[PDB]
Amino acid sequence: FLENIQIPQRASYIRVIMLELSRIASHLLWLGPFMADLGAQTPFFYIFRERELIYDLFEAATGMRMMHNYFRIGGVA
Amino acid sequence: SKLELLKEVYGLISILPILTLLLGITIEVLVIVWLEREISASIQQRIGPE
Repeated sequence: FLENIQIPQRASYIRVIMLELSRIASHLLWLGPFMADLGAQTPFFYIFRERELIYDLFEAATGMRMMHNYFRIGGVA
Repeated sequence: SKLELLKEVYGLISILPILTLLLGITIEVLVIVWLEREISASIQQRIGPE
């Protein structure tokens, strides 16, 4: 974004999908543990069962489990 | 004669039923911990202590 290697708007929308899924990746990994801190004793494993699908997504997208190396320089991986 | 005590040496008490209660309560402790570790962590989870 600094040296202006023009990122297409389609790849930009792909990155938007990424970012708005990471919003979920944060919402779960807070609320679940937040439920396990506030007093909600049972739903701990519940939110992990919900999150299981994001694991398959991050795996099949670019990387092993955290989707590592989904951002190259001239676009994405 | 009856110098100190004829029938009162040690033969008036039996410790069988007390030990049966001990065995029963220990077995029931096993049952209840099995109940816990197999129902609490298995409502929406995997099986307990397999």
